[PDB]
Amino acid sequence: KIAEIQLFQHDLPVVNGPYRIASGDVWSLTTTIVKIIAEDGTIGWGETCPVGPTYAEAHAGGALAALEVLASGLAGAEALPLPLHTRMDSLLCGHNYAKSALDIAVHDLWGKRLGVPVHELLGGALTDSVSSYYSLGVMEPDEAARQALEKQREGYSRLQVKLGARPIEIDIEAIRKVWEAVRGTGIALAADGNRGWTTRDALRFSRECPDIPFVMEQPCNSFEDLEAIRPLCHHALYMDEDGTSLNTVITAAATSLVDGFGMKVSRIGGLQHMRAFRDFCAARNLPHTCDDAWGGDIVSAACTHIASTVLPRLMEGAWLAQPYVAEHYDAENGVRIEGGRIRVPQGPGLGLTIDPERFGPPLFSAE
Amino acid sequence: KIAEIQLFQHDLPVVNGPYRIASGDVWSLTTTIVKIIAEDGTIGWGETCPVGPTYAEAHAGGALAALEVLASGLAGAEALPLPLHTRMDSLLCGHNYAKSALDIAVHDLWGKRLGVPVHELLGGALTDSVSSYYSLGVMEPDEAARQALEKQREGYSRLQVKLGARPIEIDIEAIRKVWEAVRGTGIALAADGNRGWTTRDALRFSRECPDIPFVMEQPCNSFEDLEAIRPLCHHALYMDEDGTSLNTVITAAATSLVDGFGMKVSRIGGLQHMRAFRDFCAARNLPHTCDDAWGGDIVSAACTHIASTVLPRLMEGAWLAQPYVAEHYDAENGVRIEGGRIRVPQGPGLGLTIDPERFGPPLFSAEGHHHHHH
Amino acid sequence: KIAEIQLFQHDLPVVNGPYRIASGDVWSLTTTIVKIIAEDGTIGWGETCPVGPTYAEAHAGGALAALEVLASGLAGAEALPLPLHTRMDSLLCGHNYAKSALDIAVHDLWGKRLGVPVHELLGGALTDSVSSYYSLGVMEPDEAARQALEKQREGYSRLQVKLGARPIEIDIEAIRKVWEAVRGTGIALAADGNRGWTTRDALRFSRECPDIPFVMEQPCNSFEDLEAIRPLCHHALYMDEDGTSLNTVITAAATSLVDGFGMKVSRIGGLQHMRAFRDFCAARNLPHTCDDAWGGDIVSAACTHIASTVLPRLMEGAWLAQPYVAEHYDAENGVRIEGGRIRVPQGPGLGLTIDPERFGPPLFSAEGHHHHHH
Amino acid sequence: KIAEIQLFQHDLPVVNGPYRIASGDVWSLTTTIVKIIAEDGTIGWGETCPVGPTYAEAHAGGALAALEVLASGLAGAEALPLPLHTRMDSLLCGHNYAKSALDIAVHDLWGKRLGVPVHELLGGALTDSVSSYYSLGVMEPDEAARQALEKQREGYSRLQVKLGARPIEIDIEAIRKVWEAVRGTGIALAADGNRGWTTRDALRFSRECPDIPFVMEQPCNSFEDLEAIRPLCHHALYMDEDGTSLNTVITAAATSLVDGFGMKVSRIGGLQHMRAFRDFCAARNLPHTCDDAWGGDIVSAACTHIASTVLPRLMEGAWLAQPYVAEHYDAENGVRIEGGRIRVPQGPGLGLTIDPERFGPPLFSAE
Amino acid sequence: KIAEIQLFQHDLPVVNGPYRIASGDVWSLTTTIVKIIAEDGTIGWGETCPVGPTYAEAHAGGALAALEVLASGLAGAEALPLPLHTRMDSLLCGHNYAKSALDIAVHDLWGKRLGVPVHELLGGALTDSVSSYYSLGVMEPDEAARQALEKQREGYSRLQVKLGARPIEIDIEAIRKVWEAVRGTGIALAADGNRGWTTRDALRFSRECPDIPFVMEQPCNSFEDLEAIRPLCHHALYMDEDGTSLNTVITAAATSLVDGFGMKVSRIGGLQHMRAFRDFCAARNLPHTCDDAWGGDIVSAACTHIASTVLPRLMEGAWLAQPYVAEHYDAENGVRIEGGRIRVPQGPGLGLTIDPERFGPPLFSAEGHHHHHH
Ligand SMILES: [Mg+2]
Ligand SMILES: [Mg+2]
Ligand SMILES: [Mg+2]
Ligand SMILES: [Mg+2]
Ligand SMILES: [Mg+2]
Ligand SMILES: [Mg+2]
Ligand SMILES: [Mg+2]
Ligand SMILES: [Mg+2]
Ligand SMILES: [Mg+2]
Ligand SMILES: [Mg+2]
Repeated sequence: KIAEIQLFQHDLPVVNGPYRIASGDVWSLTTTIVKIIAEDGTIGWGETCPVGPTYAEAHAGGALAALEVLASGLAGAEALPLPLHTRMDSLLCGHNYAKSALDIAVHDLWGKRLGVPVHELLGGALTDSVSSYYSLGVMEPDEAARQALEKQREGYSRLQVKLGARPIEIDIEAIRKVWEAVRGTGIALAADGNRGWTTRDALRFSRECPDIPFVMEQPCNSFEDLEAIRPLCHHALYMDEDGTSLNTVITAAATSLVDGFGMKVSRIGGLQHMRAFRDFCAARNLPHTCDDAWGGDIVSAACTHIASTVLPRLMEGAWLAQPYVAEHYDAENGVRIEGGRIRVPQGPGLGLTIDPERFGPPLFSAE
Repeated sequence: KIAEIQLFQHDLPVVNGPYRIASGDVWSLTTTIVKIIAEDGTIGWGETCPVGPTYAEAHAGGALAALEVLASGLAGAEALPLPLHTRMDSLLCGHNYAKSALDIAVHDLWGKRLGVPVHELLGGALTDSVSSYYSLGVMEPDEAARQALEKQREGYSRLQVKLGARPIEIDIEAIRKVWEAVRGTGIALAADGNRGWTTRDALRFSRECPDIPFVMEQPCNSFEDLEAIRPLCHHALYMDEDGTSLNTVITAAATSLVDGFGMKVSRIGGLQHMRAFRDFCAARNLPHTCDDAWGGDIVSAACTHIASTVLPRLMEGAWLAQPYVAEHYDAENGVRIEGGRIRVPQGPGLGLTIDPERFGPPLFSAEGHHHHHH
Repeated sequence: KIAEIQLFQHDLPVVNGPYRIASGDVWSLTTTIVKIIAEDGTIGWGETCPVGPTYAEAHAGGALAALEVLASGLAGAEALPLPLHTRMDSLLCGHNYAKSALDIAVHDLWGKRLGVPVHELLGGALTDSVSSYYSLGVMEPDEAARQALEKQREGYSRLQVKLGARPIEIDIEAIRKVWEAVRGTGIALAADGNRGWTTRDALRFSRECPDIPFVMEQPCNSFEDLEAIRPLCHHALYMDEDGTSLNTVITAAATSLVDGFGMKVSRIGGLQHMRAFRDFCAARNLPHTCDDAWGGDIVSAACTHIASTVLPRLMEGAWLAQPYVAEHYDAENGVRIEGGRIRVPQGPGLGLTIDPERFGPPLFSAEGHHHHHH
Repeated sequence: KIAEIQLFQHDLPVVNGPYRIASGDVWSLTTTIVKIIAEDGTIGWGETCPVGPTYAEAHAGGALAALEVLASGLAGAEALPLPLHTRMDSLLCGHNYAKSALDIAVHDLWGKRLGVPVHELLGGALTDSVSSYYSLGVMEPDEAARQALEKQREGYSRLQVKLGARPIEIDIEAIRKVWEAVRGTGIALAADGNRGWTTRDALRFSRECPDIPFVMEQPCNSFEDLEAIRPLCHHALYMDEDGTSLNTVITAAATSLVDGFGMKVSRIGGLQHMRAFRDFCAARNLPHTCDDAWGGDIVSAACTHIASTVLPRLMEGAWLAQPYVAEHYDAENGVRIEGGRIRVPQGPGLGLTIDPERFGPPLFSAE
Repeated sequence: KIAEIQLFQHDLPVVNGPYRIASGDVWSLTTTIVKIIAEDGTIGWGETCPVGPTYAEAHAGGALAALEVLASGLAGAEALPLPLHTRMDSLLCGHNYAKSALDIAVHDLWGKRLGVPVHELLGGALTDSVSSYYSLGVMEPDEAARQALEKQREGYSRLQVKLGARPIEIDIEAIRKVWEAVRGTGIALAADGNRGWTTRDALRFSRECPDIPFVMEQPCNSFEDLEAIRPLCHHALYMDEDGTSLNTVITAAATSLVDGFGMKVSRIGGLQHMRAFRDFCAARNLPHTCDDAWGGDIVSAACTHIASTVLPRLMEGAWLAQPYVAEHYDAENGVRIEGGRIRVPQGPGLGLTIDPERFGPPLFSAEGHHHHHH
C-alpha cells in the first residue's frame, strides 16, 4: 500500500537550445517528479514534463496542481496499476499527463517489490536494445540536411524533421534537401507538421513529393483535418497530438485514418494505458513510436521499458530528451542513447537508483 | 491596455447540499476570480468555478495554475476579445475554463470603458428577461416527481432531470414519474445521463418511452457513443460534456449528430467563443442553453448577457448556480432567478459593482513583466 | 525458461446432460490439459475444451494436434506472455484456442515464480468476488420461465436464454415467458441466438418485443449479418462467436457495431489477449463477459482471475462450466459458483494445486528439441 | 454410398528448396491423402497440403485430425457434393482445408461412376489446356530478375513475385528489376506481399511505381487493411489469404474492394465451393487464379479441372506445386506443366490411376 | 453435340381465371417450348412462359424471336451448361428468359445421357419432397382471409398475398384480415407489392403493422426505392422483380439490402445461374423461393429439381403454375402440388416423357448452319 507521496520540480535547461517546434519553441523545461513511498519504506519514482505550455493541453504548473489533488487522495491505495487508476479516476477527471507520473512510480515500486524489471511487468521484453529516432527542431533547410546526414552517420534508424510556422515552400525545400542528403542510406524519414499546416498546404506537401518516402506526422491541427486529407494524400499519415486517449486511438485505428502513431506515455496516461496501446497496434499491424513529451532519467526509463516489449518491425523508435538534458538523475545508470540506440535496463523496477534527496525537499507531501 | 491582473479564490458552500451528479456529487465549491485593472484604474471581473474535479477535465487548482500562466503574459495587452484570445493562445494551449475567466473580465472592462452593457458588445439583447431551467439532481423517482411539479409551479419553462450512477430501470421509473406529474403543463423536459450510460442502456431508455417527450442530454460517455445511438434513437439528442470547442461543435452540427446543446461558457472558452457558438446554432436552427459549471454573480451575469442575445425560441434556458449560492458578490445588482426567469442587467459592463477587496487579498498578481505570489 | 511441456486429455461428462445449443448439443467433453515445467521444477497448468466440434472452428483433436506443434517448438522459451506469443505465432498461424492453453499455463508459472495471483499479473483485482450469469439451454418456453425464476432466486445477476434451431415464434414465446417470470427482480437478460437466426427473424425478434429489455447476443451467422440488422434493431446487440481476434473486436467496437461482447478466453487466444480486450472495452465503455467454451478448474480459475480485473459495472458475468462438471481437479481450491457469484482465488498463480499425475500419463511431451508420442 | 474412408500422409521434399515466403519459408511439406471407397469397391482420391504451419490457419496435423472426425461420421453418406457437405458440416464447424480433400475424392468417385471427367461435372470445360503462372519465392532482386526472364522464355503467361519480411526498399528494387527484365514481352505481373506489409509500405509500393503494371496481391495482413489502402492505391488489388469463405468473397466482390483473387481450393472448402466462386467471379467480371496451397497429382488434377471451366480472359493461371515435387503419384498421367501451360485431363474423374497401396497402409480408416 | 433444335408455342388457359396481378392481370398464356435433339436421337425439353407482356421485360413473342437467334447459332455446340452459356452469350446479349429454356433442355439432355436426375447434376438433392407456397391474387380483403385459411388447411407452409393497384389502406386491411385468419397456425406470410407501391406507401405499410410478421416482397418499383425504404422499415425486405442477374443479386446480398429473394429461373437465365444463386444464398444465409413466371410440366420439373437442392430452412417454397394449368404434358410423371408440397422427380433428366409431337409441328427449326421457318 502507498504510505506517502512527495512531489518535486526540477529545471532542465535545453542543451544547445532552443529546441524549435511549430507549436512553440522551448529554452528550458520544468519537470515534475513524484516519489511514492510504500508502507515498507521502499520507493518508486515517476516523472512528467510537458514540452512547454503550448505544445499540448498540459503545462508544468498544471502537472503540479493535478498531482496535488491526486496525491491528497492516494494514501492507502494498492500500488498496482488497475487499483491505482481506479483511485486516480475517482479523484480527478482527465489530466492524463499528471496521472502518468504516478503510474510510472507504481510500476517502479511494483518491479522493486517483485525483483523484476518493469519490462517484465509489461509482458516481457522482446529485445535488450531498442532503436531511437532523432528529432530535428525547425531550422534552416541547409542546416537540417547537414544534421540529417550527421545523425544517420551516428547510427539513428529514423529521422523526424520538424516543420511549420513558416511558408510551406520552405518546408518542402527542407524535406527535399534532407532526402537528398540521406537517400540510399535506408534511414526512415518522418515529416512532422506539429499541427502547423492547413489542409491546403498538407495536400501540396504530399502532391509535390511522391518519390520522397516520408510519413506525414500530425500535419494538421485536428482529427477532422486528418480525416479531410486522408483520402487525398498518397503518403502515409501518422497521428501524434490528436491521440489523447485510448478511446480516440481506437476511433483512428478502427477507421484506418492513420498508418501509425507518434505516441507519448504522458498523453495516454501512463504505462498501464501505453501497454494497451501497444497491444492495439500489434493487433492492427500499425507502427508506432514509444516516446514522451520530455524528461530526464525517469521518463527515459519508462519509454525504454515499454519500447523493449514492442515487435521491432512495428517499433519506429523511442525518442528521448536525454541528448538535450545536461545531468542524469542517476549518473551511473541513467539511460542514454549510444550509436542511435538504447540499452534496455535489466535491474528491478525502472533500473534507477536515485538519492531520495536528489531534488531537494518536497514541494508537497501527502500522508 | 491591461496594467495589472489579480487572482483570488473564494469558497461557495452549497445551500442545502449536496448537489448530486452521476459523474460526482458536490458539497462545496472553490471559485477562482480574476480582476483586470486597466492603465486608467477601471476594473473588470471574471470568474470560473468547476463543479468539483470529476465533472469535467477541470478543477479549482487547475484554474489557478493556468491563470497564473495567462496572467503572467498579459500585462500590456489590449482589453479587446480578439487581441486577448490571440495572446492567451500564444501563452497556453487549451484550458478553456481558465481562459474564460479572463475573457469575461475583458468584456466587463470593455463595456465599462464604452459605457454599455456586455449584451450590447455581444451584438445587442433581443429581450429584457430570459428563461431558465431547473436541474433536478439524481434522487428517488418520487422525490423527483414532487420537485418537478413544484418547480413547474414556480414558473420554470424547462426541467432537466439528472440521471445515472444506478440501474437504468430506476432512471426510466424517474422520468416516467416526472412526466406523469408535469404532463399537460407544457414544461419542456430534458433527461441528462451525465455521460453515465452505456449505449446498451441509452437505447433502452429511448425505446421504452416513445410517448415521453424528453430530449436525451449527453446520455453516453463519448462523441463516438453519441454517433452509435443517434441512428437508433427516435428521441432528440443533445450534446453537453463533449462540446469542448467550437471545432467539435461544428463537427456535431454539420453532421446533424445532435438536435441541440447544453453549453457552458467556461468549457467553450469565454464569451467571445460563446457568441460564435450562438451564431452557429442560429444558422443551424439548433436550440441550446447558456450555462456555466458553477459560480457567483460574475458567472451568472456573463451567462445572462449572452442568453439575452439568443432568439427566445432557440434559448432552452440559462441555468444559474445562484439558488445554491449563499451570498451575492454585489448585493444590489447580482442576478437572481425570479419566477423561473432572469432579468437582464442594464448597467455598463456586466452590470456589477463589487468591492475591490470583496475576496480578500490576492493569491497572485501580475503587473508588467513581473508577477508576485502573495 | 520452459524445460518440458506435457499434454493430456481428460473426459468431462455433462452433469445432468445434454447441454443444448442451437449450433449443436453436447453430452460429454474432452478437455486438453497442458503442463509446463520450468528448468527449476515448478509447474504451470493450462486447459482448453471446445464444446464439441460444431460450436466453433475448434475441436478436441484439433487442440491436441495444434498443441503438439506448439509444444515441439517451445522448450527454452521464456515463460512470459509476450515472448511466449511471439514464439507461438512463429510456429503456427491462428489456432487461438490451442494457444490459449499454453498462455494460461505460462501465467500460472509466472505467478508461482513471483509469488502472486494471476490477477496481480493482469494489473490487479478490483474486487474479491465476481458476478456470474446462468445460461439456459434451448428448452420449452415454460421450462425456461421456471428455471429462469429459480436461477434468479439463487442470486444470479444475469440470465442468458439460448434460442434457435426452431421457429422464431417459439423463441419469442420463450423470451416473453421468461421476462414475465423475472420482470421486477432487476435481473439482466440476454437472448442468445447462437448464430442461428436469419436477418429476417432477427428483425422480427426485436420488432415484436420493444418493452422486453434483452440484449441480442450473436443473433445471426456472420459479421455482415450483424451489420445488416444493427441499423434496424432498437435492442442492444452483442457480438460473441464473431469475436475471433482482437483485430475483429477493434473493427466492431470502433464502428459501434455492437454494445458489448460475449468473450471467450480460448477464442481470443489466452489471458494476454483477454487483458488487451478488457482494456479496449474499458476505453469504449462496452460491457462484456469473461467466459470460456468449457473446462474444469484450470479454465475456471483463468476466467475468474481476468474477471476480477474488470470494472464491475462493465463485467456482465463470468460464466463457468463448473456446475456441469462432476469433478474438481483441485478439491480444496477449485472455483465454485456460490449464490450466483464466484470468490476470486488469492494463492500464487491460478491458485490451484493439482497432482502432477491427476490426468494420467502424458499423451505427448517435449523437452529441448525432442518430442515423444507416448 | 460411401463404404470406407482411409487416410494417409506423405512427404513432399521441395525440389531445390527452400521455397521462401514472407509468412514463412518451406523445406518439405506433409500432404494428407484421402481415399474414399464406395459400396461397389470403386475409389476416389483427395488431397490437402498446407504450405507449412504459418502460411494460413491450417497445418498437416490439423488436416489429419479434422479428417479423422469427418471420416468417422461419413459412412453411408451419398457420394454427391451437396449431401457430402451437408454431412461434413453436421460433424465439424469450419476446417475448409480438411473438408476440401473429401470433396475432391467425391468428385473423383462421381466422375468415375458416370464415366466423365471432373470438368464435365463442374459444368463443362471451355478449353483443353490452361495457362499457369510461376511464383518466385522471396529472393535477391537480381536473382528474381534473372528467373523472371527465364520463366517468361519457358512460356508462362504470368509471373508472381513473392515479397516482404525485409525492408520495402528491397521489395521495390525487386519489382523494378523484374519489370526491367520482362517489359515488352507482355507477361502479366503480380506482386505478392503475403500479408507482410504495413499500410505505410503498401502505399509507398504503389505510389513509387505507377508505370509498372503489377497487381498487388494481399499486400497487407487483414481485410481491414485492404480496405484502408484501396482508395489510396491506383494499382489493382487482389485478395488471397483473406478469402477464407464464399461469404467473405461476396463481401469483397460486392463492395468492389478488390479487382481479382488468388483463390485456393482448400481454403474455400473444395470444388463444390470453388465452382460457386468461379460463377461469382464470372458474374462480376473479376479475374482469379485456380490454385491450392501445395500438393501432388491429386491437388494438381483438381485445380486443372476447375481451371478448364473458367473463361480464359478471367483465368489468371493455375499455379501448381508440381515443379517442386520430385515424384508423381501416377507416373504416366500425373499433371505437369509444359511450356508454362497445363493439358486438361480427359479420362473419367480426376484422370488419375493411383495404386491403392501407393502411400502404404492407412494411418486411419473408418468403416 | 446438339444436332437439331425445334421451337413450339402452346396455349395455356388459366383454370378459373383470371389471375390478378398489380403489374397486370392474366387470362391465358402462350408458352414457348424448346426441343434439343442430340446427334444420337435423344431429346431434351425446355420451356419459358412470361405472365403476359407487362409483368416483366419479357413476352411470348420475344421469347420466340430470341430463341430463333439462339437456336440458329447452337447446332454443333456441346450440350453442357458452361459451353452452352458461353455460346448463347456470344449470339445474344441478355434475354435471360429465352436463354433459360435452352438451359433447361440441355440439363434434361445431359441427365438423360448420364442416366441421372437433374437434381444430381445440380449437386444432389437434399430431400425427396419440397415445400411450396400459395399466391393469393389481388382480391377483396375478406375473400383473401377466407382463401388464406383454406390454403393453410391444405398444407401450404407459406402464403404470398398479392397487393396493390389500389389504395394502400385496402392493402393494409387485406394483410390484417389475412393475419387474423391464420395467426397461430405457424404459416409464413409474404406481402407482395408487385413493384406497385410508392416509398410513401411502403413506409406506411410497415409502420402500421409491427406485430404482423410479413416479409415485404418487392414493394417498390426500383432497386433505388428498396434502398430508400430499407433503413426505415423494421420488417424484412425481399427482392423479386429487381433480381435480373447474378450480378445484381450480388450487389443486393453483399450490401444487405434484402433479407431474402423471390427468384425465377427464367429471370436469372436458367438452372446454371439458379445453382450459382442458390450457393450465394447458402453462403449468406438468405432464404429464397425457387419459382418461375409460369409454365407447364417442363418449367415445374426444372423448379422442383433446383428446389430439392436447397437447405429446407432457406427454401421458402417452389411456387408452380400447375394448379392453374389445365393439362399435363406428361400425364404420368408431371409434377403436382399435393398437400402444399411437391414430390421430387427421380427419373433421368427432368423425369418427363413427352411425345415429340405433343405441341404440334415446329414453328422453327435449326439443324447445322441452316434454319427453317415452318
Ligand atoms: Mg510529433
Ligand atoms: Mg436596451
Ligand atoms: Mg448536462
Ligand atoms: Mg488483494
Ligand atoms: Mg425505428
Ligand atoms: Mg453466446
Ligand atoms: Mg490519386
Ligand atoms: Mg498469394
Ligand atoms: Mg436419391
Ligand atoms: Mg413477387
